[PDB]
Amino acid sequence: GRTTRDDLINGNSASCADVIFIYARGSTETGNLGTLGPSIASNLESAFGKDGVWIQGVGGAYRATLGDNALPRGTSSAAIREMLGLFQQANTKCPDATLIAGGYSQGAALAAASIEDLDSAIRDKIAGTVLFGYTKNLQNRGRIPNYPADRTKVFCNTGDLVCTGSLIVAAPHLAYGPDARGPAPEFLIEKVRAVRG
Repeated sequence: GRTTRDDLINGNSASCADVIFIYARGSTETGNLGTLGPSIASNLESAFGKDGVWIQGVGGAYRATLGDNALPRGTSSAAIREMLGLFQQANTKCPDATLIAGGYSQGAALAAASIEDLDSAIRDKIAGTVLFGYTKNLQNRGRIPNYPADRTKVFCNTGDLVCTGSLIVAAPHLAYGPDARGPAPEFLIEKVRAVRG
């Protein structure tokens, strides 16, 4: 439900959760989780328990500006610094936690760029990443640079024009709710369990 979550920033250091989820919303979306993030979060909480997972939206300098989709990596340098900084804070504050990540639309571009640029030692702790309406899907050949295919799950609907090289929004781009409630959190949980047991 809640469209702003700062569980990593707020969370008591000596009480770190075993799993930390960092999620970037789409352009012009509310809070730091937007439309899809809270659905993924509630499903992660069902699986791990409320105290078993920390939900952290990408807020701060990530303004989710529509025009920033036109920048080279589909988001701004300031946004990338913000999301990089949250991965870094997760790994610093909670070194034993398994990380998971996601993003929608610009937030998918942001997740991909941040993961590309992240220290490999920290990137290895990201067990899985889900991307919805990935604006750099065609350009990046369905991948996140420097990150394995088996840890990536891309949800790109037929007729979602952002997945085939443009920035036009059509109805399929607004139809990721079912994925966010089901297959996306399921994938993330499977990836976490494959590493933690």
